[PDB]
Amino acid sequence: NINDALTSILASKKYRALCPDTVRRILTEEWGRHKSPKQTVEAARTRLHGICGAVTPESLKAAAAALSAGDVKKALSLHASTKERLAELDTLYDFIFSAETPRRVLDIACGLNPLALYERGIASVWGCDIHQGLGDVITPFAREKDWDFTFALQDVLCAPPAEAGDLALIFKLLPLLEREQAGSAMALLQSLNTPRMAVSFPTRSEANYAAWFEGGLPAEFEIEDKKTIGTELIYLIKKN
Ligand SMILES: Nc1nc2c(ncn2[C@@H]2O[C@H](COP(=O)(O)O)[C@@H](O)[C@H]2O)c(=O)[nH]1
Repeated sequence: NINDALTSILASKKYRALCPDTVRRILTEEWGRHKSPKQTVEAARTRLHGICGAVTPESLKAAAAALSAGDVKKALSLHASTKERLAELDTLYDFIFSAETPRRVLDIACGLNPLALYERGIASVWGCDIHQGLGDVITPFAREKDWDFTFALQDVLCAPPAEAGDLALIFKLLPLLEREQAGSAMALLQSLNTPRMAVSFPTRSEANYAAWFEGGLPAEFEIEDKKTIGTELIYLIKKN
């Protein structure tokens, strides 16, 4: 059964820090599409390889160390997604916070980004992602600096965020969400308990993300702003 497999896969050194829901979700899908030789586990296993960062413990240790030495920048350099948004990082948050600076932010599929949020003087942050290694790095930090930050090992496709806040960050995620389960991308924005959200898509290869996002955004949402910064096309929207 699935629970047996989830248990085996989570035993591996390569996947032990993975959100159990994700492994299960993927196990379940690789089953109905196969009925398998049993080794659905293989399809799932190689599906989980690039389901997360493609994030090695090696980079993780390197981060929590870089971090413990005060070098936040480098810590961020050790995470792929954050590393490329690094150069135009400040321009990016000025764009986002320009109109209203949030007290509580909900960083969806946060990654190491929360660190960048600390250095922005954001008071409260709730971040979720599918790899425990991430929280392992940011929590001791937040603790060591009495910064109100909470990490949830959670897959937004099994359960949406139950938290509330002023802003929600959905950076380069909608595409991966939509590809895993049609219509789930917008469904995520609909269930986010925030009046504002910062969404983004990669500029490089919904061939045209702008045309898709703009074309499929629910009428309850409005686009207050749009701009490209570095490798991201950003959209500031408001939920009503
Ligand atoms: N919470 C959540 N995170 C996900 C899900 N699928 C992928 N991710 C995470 O989302 C991120 C992809 O965004 P990025 O790091 O490029 O900005 C990765 O950190 C990855 O592990 C999901 O279904 N739920």
